[PDB]
Amino acid sequence: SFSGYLKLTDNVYIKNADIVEEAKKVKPTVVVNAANVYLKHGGGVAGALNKATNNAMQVESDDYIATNGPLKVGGSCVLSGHNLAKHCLHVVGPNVNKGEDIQLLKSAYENFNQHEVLLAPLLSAGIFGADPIHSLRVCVDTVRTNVYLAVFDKNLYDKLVSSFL
Repeated sequence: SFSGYLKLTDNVYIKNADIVEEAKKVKPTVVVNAANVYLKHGGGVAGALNKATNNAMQVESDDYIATNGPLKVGGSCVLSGHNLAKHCLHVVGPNVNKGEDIQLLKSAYENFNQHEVLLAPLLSAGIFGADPIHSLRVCVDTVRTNVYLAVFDKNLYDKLVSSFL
């Protein structure tokens, strides 16, 4: 079970943690991946989660794309959690570095409402280029299910907690 989280709201929790290490410890029902529409898990959270699965996530993802085509920005799919979780919910937040509409971040977080409890990163943060303070705000204002946020960077975690309205 989840430990060491700071409660932000009734249903949103946050911890300064490596989401791969959190997933290996907790073995949650759902771990969220910060996916792109192609499910190409090259870097950021996706690269790290995929490497922890010994590339099994990428092999499964390539088969999913071959069958279904790319996801939509703001969309998601449920695939195996491999050795990390029961399921991985691959969610595509807008990538500001690709000029994608930041308004799609709320649609991306709405996918979390289909799961009672999730371990997740802040969508569109990191290499996706959005402001993580804004991502946390959209998360708290959109997700109604229990979301345990893992923030890798200690300095960012401190800034997120200290600026939380």
